[PDB]
Amino acid sequence: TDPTLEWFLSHCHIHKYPSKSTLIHQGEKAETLYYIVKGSVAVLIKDEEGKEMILSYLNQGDFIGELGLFEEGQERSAWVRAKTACEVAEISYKKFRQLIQVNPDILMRLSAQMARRLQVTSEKVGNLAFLDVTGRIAQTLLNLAKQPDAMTHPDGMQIKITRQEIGQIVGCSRETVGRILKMLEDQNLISAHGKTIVVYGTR
Amino acid sequence: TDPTLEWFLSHCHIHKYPSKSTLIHQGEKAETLYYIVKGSVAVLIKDEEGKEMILSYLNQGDFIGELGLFEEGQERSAWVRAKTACEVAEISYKKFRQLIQVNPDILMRLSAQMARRLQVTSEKVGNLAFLDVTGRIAQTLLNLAKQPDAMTHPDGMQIKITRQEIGQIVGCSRETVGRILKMLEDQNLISAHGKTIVVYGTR
Amino acid sequence: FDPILLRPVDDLELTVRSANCLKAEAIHYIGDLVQRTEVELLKTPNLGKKSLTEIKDVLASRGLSLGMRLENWP
Amino acid sequence: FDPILLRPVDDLELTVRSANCLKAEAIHYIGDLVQRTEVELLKTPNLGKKSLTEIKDVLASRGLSLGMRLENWP
Amino acid sequence: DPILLRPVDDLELTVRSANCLKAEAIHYIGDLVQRTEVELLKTPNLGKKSLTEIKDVLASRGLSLGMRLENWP
Amino acid sequence: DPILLRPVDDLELTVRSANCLKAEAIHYIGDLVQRTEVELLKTPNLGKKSLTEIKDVLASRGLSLGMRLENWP
DNA sequence: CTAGATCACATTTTAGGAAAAAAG
DNA sequence: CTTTTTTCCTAAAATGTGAT
DNA sequence: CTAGATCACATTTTAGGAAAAAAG
DNA sequence: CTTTTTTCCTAAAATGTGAT
Ligand SMILES: Nc1ncnc2c1ncn2[C@@H]1O[C@@H]2COP(=O)(O)O[C@H]2[C@H]1O
Ligand SMILES: Nc1ncnc2c1ncn2[C@@H]1O[C@@H]2COP(=O)(O)O[C@H]2[C@H]1O
Repeated sequence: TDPTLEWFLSHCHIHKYPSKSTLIHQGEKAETLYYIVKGSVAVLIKDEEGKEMILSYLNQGDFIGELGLFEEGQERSAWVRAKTACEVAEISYKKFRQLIQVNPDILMRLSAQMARRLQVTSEKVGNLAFLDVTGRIAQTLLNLAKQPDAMTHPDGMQIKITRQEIGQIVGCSRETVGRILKMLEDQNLISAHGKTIVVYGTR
Repeated sequence: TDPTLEWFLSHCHIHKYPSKSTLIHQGEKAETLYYIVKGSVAVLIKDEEGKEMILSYLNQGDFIGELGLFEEGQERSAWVRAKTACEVAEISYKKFRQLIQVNPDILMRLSAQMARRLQVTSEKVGNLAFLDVTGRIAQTLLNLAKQPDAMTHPDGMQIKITRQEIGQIVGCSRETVGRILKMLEDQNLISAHGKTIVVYGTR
Repeated sequence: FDPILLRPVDDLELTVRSANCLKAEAIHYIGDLVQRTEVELLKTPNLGKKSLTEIKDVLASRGLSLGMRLENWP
Repeated sequence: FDPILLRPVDDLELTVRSANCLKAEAIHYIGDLVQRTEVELLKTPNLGKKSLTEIKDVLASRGLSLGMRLENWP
Repeated sequence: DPILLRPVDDLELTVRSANCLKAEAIHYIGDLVQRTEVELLKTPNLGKKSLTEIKDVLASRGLSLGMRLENWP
Repeated sequence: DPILLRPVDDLELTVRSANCLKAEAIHYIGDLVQRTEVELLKTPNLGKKSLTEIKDVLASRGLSLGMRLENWP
């Protein structure tokens, strides 16, 4: 049982987003705060040419679109797209601020999540500056075995992801992610057959 | 006049840090929150070999070491080093939390700054994934002309920085930053003589 | 060690479908279960997404999960 | 436009040192000042770090700053 | 080999798998190990999970599919 | 040229710069424009800011340093 | 295919503080 | 007189070099 | 020097939903 | 009977290829 979250939700509008739909468009005005009741989303950004880059996955429990809530007239900083199908609690910034002034605990929980994201994103920066592609991919396979939807498997953690996607995570071409997944297999570090990958030695 | 910040400071221990000294060591326990009353610091991270990478500059007004404040027994996520000489307000997490429960406004101000940093750092990720070195450097010269200590100059904004440092910002070698600063000069985009660089067309 | 990991699987109050699969796979004690991996269980006959999900959900409500790593067993 | 940018530089109450530099550089109105750039001012004789800093600080306390970009001047 | 002459039932398969073999005329374990994997998948009512159960019950008993035998029967 | 024969004072320099020239025997603007930049910096009591003031007051009047003249005086 | 990293060391450029000159 | 500017100095840090 | 990107298209692999088989 | 598992299907998405 969780008193604060239950109270928070009771002041939200719940809305279902179909798989692959866009919850947030970069550039749009920011006036609403979201909270993922069920599902998982992908936070992504794009270059001028249109190339994609996955900033982060968020899951049940995570807030979304919180960044526009502190300064007036800010714009959504990234696309947010439903990975699976999502059920999302919604509340206007204006009305959320009113909750805060009733019980600052909810703001604590939001800031907790922000702090985490900053640590995680900062690390992503280090990864890009310091590691070659093999290093970033290896790192990402370990981070993907951490996610909720990862399945336990005898040899280590089993995950479902495409080579193309991994490419959009570590910032490189899909052809390259393919070559490297094939090398990490000779080195008996992982087992790759289809979208199915067993990351040896987790769990 | 600012009532909240004044009240906050009156519950802090003020401490002077000499230029080039370390305020925060990555890995250390996190139990204290800092606030820069005067000066400027550099937030940096390192790879195993010891190579440096400047995550961000923080200035007067900015909080530091806030990330350990939401979960218990967390570790400093990065080195923080005094760029100039700094005067820093200090308060234990424990005692800061007590302030929050007296006036949540201070927590708002802290979260505001977090949100900003997340947006800024996320962008740094995009820069690394999308731009070549010339693009990242050009971008960084524009962002450095935004800083407080940048001097106004007739042709555009004037800044003081070394090639080595720029390298640690955009994540590349110093030799390379030198070559590119020399190209951006033929293209009449900037004027570079010594640590002194005039970024044409700002202001 | 732990006290709950030695109780029979029945103390979980599963469905007839799930109960019959475990007992034909030789899983008698909750301790045997938590050690089994998710991918491993899905292969067991008559156990599909809904049963697998019921099991992961009844364990979660009781602190536990699958693929747990135990020592001194039995 | 703005009302304060047309008052003489004296309404800023500067030090004798700063006042004498502006008046020998032909800066009579606050509007002339805010247009001047920081690097440009530092070259002016008898004006060093402390005076330059006093000026940037007296303008800041009054909303303004240096290197401001104005239209229709005078 | 001695085990290759026992009926398929000695493998203790599921009802689903058992019914497919008996409608494909596979009575003895020796007939099975000779059948190829691609060949079996075409047999009606036999899908990934049953095919996998069979390859797994044979593996636990030394054997596998697509084995090449002499003097049969 | 007509301007190169006027005294250095017609440039309206600072007291600091004026005193350095008059102790280096530079009376006429013509003597100045002939002097080289590296040469001037060595002269006592003349540093970056004065050297810069001089190069800037000459530039606003067409001239510069290290100019090469004939028939002098 | 190309963008960048790489190597050691002679040379250039900076920080910043005492002390002198000039202004207040 | 005092205070601010400006000179003037060197250890140490920063830099370019250019073929692979 | 090397790590990666690059190109188009024949081939492989997946998602997910109707429908059949089997268990409850 | 009802519910869950498992088969079985194809448009569409994902993939490898390898010299420069
Ligand atoms: N680096 C990041 N990590 C996790 N989530 C992010 C990151 N950047 C942006 N987001 C989320 O994406 C959202 C886009 O809209 P907002 O700016 O309102 O709020 C943003 C965050 O909720
Ligand atoms: N990406 C970032 N941008 C700005 N500041 C940061 C970033 N990452 C870490 N920091 C600061 O560096 C601090 C290191 O200690 P903390 O983890 O306590 O808190 C951290 C932040 O205050």
